[PDB]
Amino acid sequence: VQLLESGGGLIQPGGSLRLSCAASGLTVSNNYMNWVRQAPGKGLEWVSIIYSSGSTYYADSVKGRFTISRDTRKNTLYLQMHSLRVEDTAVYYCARERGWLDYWGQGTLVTVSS
Amino acid sequence: VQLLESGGGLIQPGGSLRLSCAASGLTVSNNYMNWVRQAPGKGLEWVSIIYSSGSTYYADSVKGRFTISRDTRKNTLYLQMHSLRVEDTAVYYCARERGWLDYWGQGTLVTVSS
Amino acid sequence: IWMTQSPSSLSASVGDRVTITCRASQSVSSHLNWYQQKPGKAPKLLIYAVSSLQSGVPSRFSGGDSGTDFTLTIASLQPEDFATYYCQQTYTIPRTFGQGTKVEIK
Amino acid sequence: IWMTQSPSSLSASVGDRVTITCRASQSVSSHLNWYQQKPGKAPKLLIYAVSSLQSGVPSRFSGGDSGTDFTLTIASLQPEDFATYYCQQTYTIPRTFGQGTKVEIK
Amino acid sequence: HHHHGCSVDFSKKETRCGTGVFVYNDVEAWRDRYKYHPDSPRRLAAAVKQAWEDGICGISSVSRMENIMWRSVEGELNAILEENGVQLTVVVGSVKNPMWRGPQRLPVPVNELPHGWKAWGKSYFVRAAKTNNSFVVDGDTLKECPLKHRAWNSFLVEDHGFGVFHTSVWLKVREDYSLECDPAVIGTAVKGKEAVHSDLGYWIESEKNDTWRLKRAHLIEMKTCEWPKSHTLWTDGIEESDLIIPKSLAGPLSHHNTREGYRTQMKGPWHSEELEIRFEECPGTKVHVEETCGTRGPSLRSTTASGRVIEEWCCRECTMPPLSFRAKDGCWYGMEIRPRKEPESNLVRSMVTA
Amino acid sequence: HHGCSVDFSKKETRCGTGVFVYNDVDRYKYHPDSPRRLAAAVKQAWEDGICGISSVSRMENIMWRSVEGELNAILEENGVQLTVVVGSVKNPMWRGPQRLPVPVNELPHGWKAWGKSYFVRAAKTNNSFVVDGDTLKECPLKHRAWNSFLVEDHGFGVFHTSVWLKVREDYSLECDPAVIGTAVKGKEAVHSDLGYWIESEKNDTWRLKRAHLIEMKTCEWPKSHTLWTDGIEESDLIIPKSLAGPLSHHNTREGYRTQMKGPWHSEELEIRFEECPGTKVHVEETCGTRGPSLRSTTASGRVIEEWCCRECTMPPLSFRAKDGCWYGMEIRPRKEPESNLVRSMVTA
Amino acid sequence: HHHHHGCSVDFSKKETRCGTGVFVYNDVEAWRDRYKYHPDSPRRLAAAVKQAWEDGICGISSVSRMENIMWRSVEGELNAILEENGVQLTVVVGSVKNPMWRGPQRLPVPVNELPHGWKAWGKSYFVRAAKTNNSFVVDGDTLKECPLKHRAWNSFLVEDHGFGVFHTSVWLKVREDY
Amino acid sequence: HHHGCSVDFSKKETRCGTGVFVYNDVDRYKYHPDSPRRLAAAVKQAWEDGICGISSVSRMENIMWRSVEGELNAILEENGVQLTVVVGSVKNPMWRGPQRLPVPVNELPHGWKAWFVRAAKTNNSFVVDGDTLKECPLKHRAWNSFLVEDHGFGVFHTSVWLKVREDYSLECDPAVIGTAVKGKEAVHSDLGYWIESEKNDTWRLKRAHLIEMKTCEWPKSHTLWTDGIEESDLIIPKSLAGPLSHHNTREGYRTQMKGPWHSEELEIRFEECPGTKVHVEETCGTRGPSLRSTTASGRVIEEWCCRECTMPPLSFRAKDGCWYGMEIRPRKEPESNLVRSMVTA
Repeated sequence: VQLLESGGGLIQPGGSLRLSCAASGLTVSNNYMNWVRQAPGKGLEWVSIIYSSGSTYYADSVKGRFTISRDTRKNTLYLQMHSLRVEDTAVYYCARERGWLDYWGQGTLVTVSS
Repeated sequence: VQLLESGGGLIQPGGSLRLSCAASGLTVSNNYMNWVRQAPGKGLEWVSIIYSSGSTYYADSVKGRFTISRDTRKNTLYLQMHSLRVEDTAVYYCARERGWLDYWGQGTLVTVSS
Repeated sequence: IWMTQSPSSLSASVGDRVTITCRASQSVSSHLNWYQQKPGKAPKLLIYAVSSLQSGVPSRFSGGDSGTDFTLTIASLQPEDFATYYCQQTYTIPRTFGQGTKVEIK
Repeated sequence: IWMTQSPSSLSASVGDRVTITCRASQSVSSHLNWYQQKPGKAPKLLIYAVSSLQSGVPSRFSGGDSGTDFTLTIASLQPEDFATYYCQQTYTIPRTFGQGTKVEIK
Repeated sequence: HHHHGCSVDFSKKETRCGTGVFVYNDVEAWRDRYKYHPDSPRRLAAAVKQAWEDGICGISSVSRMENIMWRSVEGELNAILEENGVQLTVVVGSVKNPMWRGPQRLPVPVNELPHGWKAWGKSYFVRAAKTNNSFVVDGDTLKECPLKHRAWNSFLVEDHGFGVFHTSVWLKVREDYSLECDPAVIGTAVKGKEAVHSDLGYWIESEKNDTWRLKRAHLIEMKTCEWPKSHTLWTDGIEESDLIIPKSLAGPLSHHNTREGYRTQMKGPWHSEELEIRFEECPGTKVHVEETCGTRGPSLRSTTASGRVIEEWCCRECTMPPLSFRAKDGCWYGMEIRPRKEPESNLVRSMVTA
Repeated sequence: HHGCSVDFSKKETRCGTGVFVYNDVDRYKYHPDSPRRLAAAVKQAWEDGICGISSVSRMENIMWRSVEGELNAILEENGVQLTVVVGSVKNPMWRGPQRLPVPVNELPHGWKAWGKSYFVRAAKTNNSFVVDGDTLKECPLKHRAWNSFLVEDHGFGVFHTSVWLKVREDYSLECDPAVIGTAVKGKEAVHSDLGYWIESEKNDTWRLKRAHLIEMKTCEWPKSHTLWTDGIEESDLIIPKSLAGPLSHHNTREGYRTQMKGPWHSEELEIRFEECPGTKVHVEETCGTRGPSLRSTTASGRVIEEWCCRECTMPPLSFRAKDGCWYGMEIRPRKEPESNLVRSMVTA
Repeated sequence: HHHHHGCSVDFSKKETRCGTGVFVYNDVEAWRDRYKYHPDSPRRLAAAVKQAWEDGICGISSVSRMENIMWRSVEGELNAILEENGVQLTVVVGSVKNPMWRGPQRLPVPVNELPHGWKAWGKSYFVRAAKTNNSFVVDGDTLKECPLKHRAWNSFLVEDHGFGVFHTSVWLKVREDY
Repeated sequence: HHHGCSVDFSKKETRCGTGVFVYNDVDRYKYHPDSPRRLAAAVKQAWEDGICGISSVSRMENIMWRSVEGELNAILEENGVQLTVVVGSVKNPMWRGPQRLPVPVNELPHGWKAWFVRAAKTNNSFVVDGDTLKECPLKHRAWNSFLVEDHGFGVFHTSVWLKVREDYSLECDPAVIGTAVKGKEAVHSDLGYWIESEKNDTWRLKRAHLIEMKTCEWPKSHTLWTDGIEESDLIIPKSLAGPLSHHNTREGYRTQMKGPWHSEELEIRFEECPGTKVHVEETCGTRGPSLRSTTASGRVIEEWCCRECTMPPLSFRAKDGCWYGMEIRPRKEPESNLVRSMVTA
């Protein structure tokens, strides 16, 4: 398989960004999918998850601002981002979960500054 | 028909604080109750509402951090605040809604400074 | 529902007729309310349901409607009628206020 | 469920045995995984289900421990085995990682 | 262990029984057979008199059931009002859709009028005479009584009896303000891959494909109360802009009220008396999924006012089968689907919005 | 679809069409789709280190007991030296991290006949593939499969009497929604499946009324089958989320928090809000702290007569096992010390 | 085999007993004016009433209350379909007085029906027809302009008594024999 | 009255309401005597007066006797009376006896009024229905001596008591009879009979299901259309508790006095026996004993004929074969090798 992230770049504080993860080799509607971030020089942090039934959960840091989603036809993940803060600068990965994260993406970079 | 509030004060940024609004003359479990805040030198702004059935709604700026609740035994209304920021400095009021806010509290002051 | 108030500021003499306007970005059925706030006090309901007046308030306040345009009128300005006035819609969620309008003496 | 991983950093030479220790503040049934990340690259799954080894990972890696504590063990410290290692639990929402342990060449 | 029931199959002649919760489809029986018992003749008269003294001139009806209740009650209410020397008359018209929401509420009088009957079916003997003051129930009277002076959602159902020959409905006047639909007549159930949200006028069905989605709906009214969150399945992580039936139109705020590729139908044909939502093409029509179609807007009927059908339709991002409405007037389309070749000004559209 | 019902409290009957949810807490027939596919899946799992199975519910355990003899017949006929051993069910059914695989090909020999007329038993083999039991040392939890079957029958239909299962292709965490039915009507609601029957009522606010559990699952109740899933904290649910309790406001009660340390070791509980026979509970703010659930009788059979709670609400929360009548975590004895009573040794 | 199955409920002991057999219900004191009545056919009923008029049968004496209610529910559509066929005849339905005296005549069965109009009851969204001088009067306080000796009686035969989910229905037919 | 709901699978309809319901009651009910000591006294008095035994009326009475035999023997032994009650099986038809049990003035003094030691055999035996026609001939046996308690249309009692009658009676006990007609279908029924009738052109017999053949008289108060009917036209004979009504008739047939009444459980229906054909000719034999369709060797006769009967033909569905009516005889095969019934009504 292969997963590829997209949509990263530079955004000013309070701006909106929308990441994507294009899936090849597996369909996203029958998988549990995660978003994981890592601030530069720090450790891994969990962001959100979507079940194969459509249930979603979020971390306490991003709750009320981030929104995980997916599209059946295009077979891709999404992560809508709103009211971005300075402490949201990190690298974002998409991953597949079957009890463990065995398929990671390459990662995309998001920077929030002026 | 008196709504008296408490719990305001100075708090360190990123900290937590809890407000209360004790009601005399009306039962809070039979009414629609609001929380409205006013920043120093700015206009009025809506924060949260709880229906008489228990449904709750929040504003986008506070969604994920604030939580409204009530207690029938004590006949009082609460607003639990988490991860407070500096833009959350205002005077908070508890008001009763029946299509219009006919009863207001006196208000309490919350200051978030480092 | 974005609520836009006009004029932002207004100044009038005692005994004059004062009218301010509130505008809603879409339809509110008739859930529009008018409040006044003295500096350093909690707000107070003046008019509800567009025109319905409350009890204990002077009868020189009146409200009207015309195509998602709403107005608040004071018949004879009085020295106690100098405060900031807000409009509010109670139709959808979130409950949205106006930006305010305070009346000064000339 | 917070995960505390000690030691924070580790230095040892080729051929030695080094053990990384992870702890969970609560009970996880057996849902613990070990990952390895190199600078500039995405993490890679090494060990899952406490001891179960992932395909393609050499046999120098083995995990598992008794009680409320978990350990990851290296057999022969090959010189291409210097990176950061994390532990994760997949038993409860929210998912939690460990702060990481860096293994550097001595 | 009070609710015992059995279910039957007419193709295999067998029966299964047990205990549980039973939810009945009562939508298709928008029937006048019911007999209604509002608060009390004297109590209702005192409440209406106090409302008139308060400056409230009329009532907006929440649903058809309240309209039929007012029709059944008006004559006896007028008679008992006259017997107490109160110059007021109640006039009841018909309902128009959508049933818009009023900002006022009826009061609860401390004391009732001490002259008259004690039961609603007891006796209405002598007809009343017309009076100058008219307390008008909903109808084409928006000029003599605007919506801002017009009450809405003032009654609370107490019991829904089921007798041998008739079924009776018991009402009271609400003590407190409310925005939600009355929960005493709402029934929601899910079992396996199928679910239902329903009340006296709504019957909404869902199915489990790759994703849970709206399957079909049957509406005999378009009310504007709020569906209670306690009687709704999966009420989190859902945006109000995704609901097929808008939240303003008493659509449940649920993942079961969605469909992939469609958004909220704020501009559907909500002026009908009765419609059903189906996902298929209209008779003698056909739709394409091509990017070069037009922007979504008001819903369009598939037949011109002259009676000519259109055979060309397009959508940008919709998913087959298409969203189509079914009134007695024809077969409308969803906001997403637009004519492919013909101009859209030749077709009739929806002038209402939610 | 068509049916009739009676209401004994209101004394009324009626008929019509609609949606009916029944109390199923055997009438149905649970067996897998193909014995040969199951045998191939078991063999492939064995070859890849997976050694045991932990059941999600009692239905799966009964199905395994029904199928084990034929499964061993297929395994022995094909030249595979593997034995399937099925034991008893110990609550709560803990969750395993492994999953059964889907075989690309089935076994070359055998029969797909649901029942085996040939009662030829195979010889016991030194290799054992144990199903749930007191065998945590032959096959620990970290090598056990869990929630590997998909109930491939669904719907509102009620006349089938035959339920089929197959090994699923995708990983999953939730309780299977094929057997779940929830319904609300007026002032009464229920969340139910083959083993749970949880009732809520409309007082001044919605709250838990009574529950009746005959197992302790650890899957997750699906959110698509739950009423009022928003604005609720996980620390307020009476039945914990870790024990397949629905995440809803119908799973709450004022003055109580989650009962993480209740008597979940038992085989059948009955949560209800009233005192145990011959006991009273008072409300004094000086009472103890939350802790393990205690019975109302000591190990000798002596019934304690004095309990306190700090901020609970009458009537008190109590559990009704077959061998006692416990209390909630917030209710402690007024006089008797707690070091001699019997408390629950399990936590959620 | 057996198609009539049922159960009995005891509201004072919460006991229920089920089985198969024959069930007889008390249908007295039922709101029977809100049933659905389907006489023979609008065209055939119109033809029969007409042919009775040219045979000297002025009106009708009702056997029971159900027939009176059926006539009340039918008269408007029957008048409309008579008017559409160009027949100068109106049906007037009055009150009913006890006892219900026997009439010596019978309604006929026409060979063919009137070749104009609809084919079902309670439909067609008709409009009220104009009154005419010829009155075919169903029972009422009208036993003077044509007496009991020219009135029909016991002319209808029930074919079905169906209990639908929402409304019960009764299907009638004109008797072939006395 | 009685509240209940019902379903009609033919019309595909359901309904509820109050009314009157008659069930197919052909265990849920417990049949016991009123008092054991009084029954023991009655048996003792009957034995004193030269009544050696009992012939049962129905299977209910045999079941009740089998249920109370041990306690009755124990009560008899506790009074020093040398008499034992022996209960046997019943064979159909259940013939009628001329005697009756006597109501005792006062019951035996010793015993228990409730409802436990095994008794020992005695010289004298009071035989209940069985194969003892030589020890106790039919002329010395009582018959129809019990009165069943009545509950009417009620269905929730779980218990019935029986007590010795004080007055003579010939009819079947009406406490267990229920007949009903609704539209075009009727039924006459009791604990052992379920007789159905229909309306095609006139009312006629449709089918019957008998699990016994008793010899009481069906009471006229529980019968529909009892007037203007000849006893020679009833399909089920009057001597076999057949209702005396027009619902018990079929055109072209007369009373089946010589049917297969020896069977254990019969079923009358109007349809040809499997692999058989019946024809109407003017050159057939007269009425006679009922003949089974298969021979003693199992061969099936395939040609049968009747003089002036009507199709479908009358057939009795017993367990050992499919007998034909008295009006239907083999067309070609002589009747010497055919199985014929040895019983008459």
